[PDB]
Amino acid sequence: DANFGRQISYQHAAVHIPTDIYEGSTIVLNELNWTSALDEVFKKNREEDPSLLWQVFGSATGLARYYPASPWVKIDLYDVRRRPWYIQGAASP
Amino acid sequence: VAIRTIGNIMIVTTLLQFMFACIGVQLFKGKFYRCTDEAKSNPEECRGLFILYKDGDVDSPVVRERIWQNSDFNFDNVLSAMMALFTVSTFEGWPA
Ligand SMILES: *[C@@H]1O[C@H](CO)[C@@H](O[C@@H]2O[C@H](CO)[C@@H](O[C@@H]3O[C@H](CO)[C@@H](O)[C@H](O)[C@H]3NC(C)=O)[C@H](O)[C@H]2NC(C)=O)[C@H](O)[C@H]1NC(C)=O
Repeated sequence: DANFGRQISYQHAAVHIPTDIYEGSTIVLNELNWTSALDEVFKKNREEDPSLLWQVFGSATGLARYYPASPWVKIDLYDVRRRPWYIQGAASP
Repeated sequence: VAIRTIGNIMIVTTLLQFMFACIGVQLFKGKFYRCTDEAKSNPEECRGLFILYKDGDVDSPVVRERIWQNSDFNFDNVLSAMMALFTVSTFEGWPA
């Protein structure tokens, strides 16, 4: 797709889980079930505005579910809870 | 002949070592388990992958699997306790 420097997919949303966080635990799986309803709004948002970039939900669990789905970028040390946009919204200055 | 006369001492030593093995079983039964990384304190969260820092340096990380491992010389049952106490009595690896 153009306006995207990589391969994407509007069919669903991708989930990023940090290496230190085990996928398939009770905390993650419960967080990974109710977040599946975010995909409907993800597609609805793009329908109104086709020129829309990444929409991401950074969970306090640790996993980030973003749309559209796209394969992730050595080892990966990415944690959504340390990103500047997550920290600025978690608390006031 | 020297072996035959000794046996009274061997019997007492074996009995005392068996009693000490039973006491060690009562004490450290299954308590010697540990995870591959010193951050998970139970098998329920000692699963998946984790980031290991080689030689303690923060700038050299590497991905490793974490396994809920058990000590080689444990006190899980009576025979294991007897073997561990024998290795201790030989003064080898007893500080560990
Ligand atoms: C969290 O996980 C739950 C377990 O998978 C999901 O619950 C399941 O959702 C299915 C999709 O609707 C349900 O299937 C149908 O549900 C309707 C609603 O009552 C009924 O017609 C039937 O139960 C069923 N239809 C069939 C089988 O033809 C499951 O019943 C339902 N429960 C299960 C599988 O135990 C949740 O949807 C999920 N949460 C989110 C936000 O996705």
